Amino acid sequence: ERDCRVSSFRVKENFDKARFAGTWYAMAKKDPEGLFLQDNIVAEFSVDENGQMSATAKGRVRLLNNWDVCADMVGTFTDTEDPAKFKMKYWGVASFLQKGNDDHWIIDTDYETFAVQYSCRLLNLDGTCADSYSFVFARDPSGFSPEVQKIVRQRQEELCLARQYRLIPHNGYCNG
Repeated sequence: ERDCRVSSFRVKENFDKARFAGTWYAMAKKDPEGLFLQDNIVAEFSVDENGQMSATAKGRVRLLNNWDVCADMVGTFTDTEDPAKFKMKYWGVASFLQKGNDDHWIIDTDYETFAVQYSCRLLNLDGTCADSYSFVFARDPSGFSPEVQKIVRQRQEELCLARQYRLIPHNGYCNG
């Protein structure tokens, strides 16, 4: 019944870039193929005078060679016809870190407690997502109330990603 085509997923109505600014702690994540960013992920979003949103993030990355490293990442966002859907250009301070461009959609947020983000990197021929990623963020590192958890589970189902997220630990690895 419920549809899994990317094009039918709802996004945050009248998304407010200025109210979304600030620190966000990743509480859970659904990984894409060839995952990057393992844990200890914290993002800081900013909006300039002209309305251009940007963000920085820190997180542990397991190098293919088994070294663990703390990645310092940067992303700039371009607005689209949908205030909640952006195109994100990203790179790291260290040249060996992943660089690219991915869609960045704000599925839902209350601005003060939680946010649900989603990106589909590759579309299947049917319109469904063949490779996606999603982060659940919180304003407080302690988490969300049960009432918010209820809303998050629902959005997760709506993205056809129910049961596919893992909890993200924070142990100060990248200084936290």
